[PDB]
Amino acid sequence: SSEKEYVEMLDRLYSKLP
Amino acid sequence: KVKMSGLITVRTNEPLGVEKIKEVISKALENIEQDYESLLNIKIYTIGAPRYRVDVVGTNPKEASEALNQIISNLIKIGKEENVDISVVK
Amino acid sequence: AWPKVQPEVNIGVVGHVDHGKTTLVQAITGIWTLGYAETNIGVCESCKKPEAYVTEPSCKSCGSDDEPKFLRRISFIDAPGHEVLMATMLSGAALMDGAILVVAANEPFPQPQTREHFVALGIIGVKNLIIVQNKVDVVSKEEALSQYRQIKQFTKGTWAENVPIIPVSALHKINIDSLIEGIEEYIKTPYRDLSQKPVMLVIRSFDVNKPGTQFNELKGGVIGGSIIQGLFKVDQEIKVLPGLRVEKQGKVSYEPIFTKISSIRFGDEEFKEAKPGGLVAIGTYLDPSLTKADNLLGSIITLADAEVPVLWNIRIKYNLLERVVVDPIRAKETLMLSVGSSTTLGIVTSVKKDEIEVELRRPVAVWSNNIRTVISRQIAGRWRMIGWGLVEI
Ligand SMILES: Nc1nc2c(ncn2[C@@H]2O[C@H](COP(=O)(O)OP(=O)(O)O)[C@@H](O)[C@H]2O)c(=O)[nH]1
Ligand SMILES: [Mg+2]
Repeated sequence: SSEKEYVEMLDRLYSKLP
Repeated sequence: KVKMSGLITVRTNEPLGVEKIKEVISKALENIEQDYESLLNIKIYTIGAPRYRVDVVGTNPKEASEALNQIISNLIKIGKEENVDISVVK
Repeated sequence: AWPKVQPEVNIGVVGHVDHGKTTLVQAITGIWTLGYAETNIGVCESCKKPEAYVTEPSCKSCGSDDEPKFLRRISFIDAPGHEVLMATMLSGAALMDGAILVVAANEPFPQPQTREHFVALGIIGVKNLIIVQNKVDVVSKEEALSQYRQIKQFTKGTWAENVPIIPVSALHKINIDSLIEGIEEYIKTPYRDLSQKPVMLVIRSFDVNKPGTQFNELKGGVIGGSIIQGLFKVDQEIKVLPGLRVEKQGKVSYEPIFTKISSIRFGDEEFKEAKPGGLVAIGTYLDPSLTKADNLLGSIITLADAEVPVLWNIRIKYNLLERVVVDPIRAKETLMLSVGSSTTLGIVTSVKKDEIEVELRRPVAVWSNNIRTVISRQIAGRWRMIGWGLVEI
């Protein structure tokens, strides 16, 4: 629930986008 | 063969509901063959509740329509007994 | 190897229209969407998170061959209409133990509907919330992170202040596993007091008999609804309230319809009992004539012996919303009142203060004090929600 927490999930997302 | 059919309305608020409806109908059909020896078969089914159709099939036009009427008469009378509202649709 | 169990929790899916709620649900359950989907939830004890969480008996999705551990079965609430969803939670027709607020990273936050949805969850006290930033695939990380800060900024100072935010791509099914992990963390199943009297709101009623069915094969009417509390079982004697409208000359009244439960089913699975959670299909002994074409919609069901007030007139401690999904309520006015799954018109007798009286055209069953009701008024020919309240017995 922290920004850093949110950001890591955000990086994980783009890293799988085609 | 001859086919006489009737159209009716059937409903009940009885707790046993649908099971009460079946009880009334079978009681109305009991021994109908012994009264009209020319009958081959009878079918009572729903065509969209509360509406049902009663089709009487036999080899004698007169006996068939008499049986149809006796079945309908039995249904209304016995239904009033078991709180099952049954009437003929015009 | 997973067991077949009824859903044990209800999760509402809200957010402005077109933001991805249905796709999201489909990405989670694999089901397309009152929309309603169910799904089992498991976890690969060997693997690492979020990937360890799955929706089916397989750990291959994260590099493992162990049987995943079954956690629970959940169901989701998703409607196509914006106002239906608003009416749903504001009236309490559908039980919600938690919610997922969907936000499209695409457009600006918060949109109009997304706004009303947040005030609603606050109104009905649904604490367990997860804000899902969707469609991140069509925005730059700079943009994604920006809105994040806007959202956190919006939740600041509110009950949703510490609510988690998960970015996913419903469309490409990315980070759906992180969302599942989120659900298990933030939307835990509530404790259920199974000793409360059984109460089920009727949302659907059918006659499943195909035309031409021989009388001996006739099946009892089917009721579809959501169990609010208690435990229903096959063979229990129950009653439908208010029941059957009866006219005896000048007097019109409503009579409870007594019946029995012949079967209990969730999806294509049958059970001997049902607790709160998910949407249930109940078979009964009722004359199909009474259930056909959702004729019992708006009724409630409880044990034949439950003592339930059925009243024509009610008192409602109310509150008006800031917008129409807002002039004060005045006497002699006819409003639409939604209690549970029922909707009834009624005229206002008195209007003193934060309280009103209503003469209902049709009576309603109040299985408990202070049940929620939505208040709507006819604007330009169509009824619109303008407030909410609690019925006081
Ligand atoms: N780019 C993108 N489009 C999405 C995503 N999820 C849904 N959509 C699209 O956005 C539109 C609205 O989605 P829909 O699921 O019907 O959401 P609803 O209107 O909120 O219930 C559809 O055209 C989808 O194809 C997502 O994660 N990314
Ligand atoms: Mg949709």
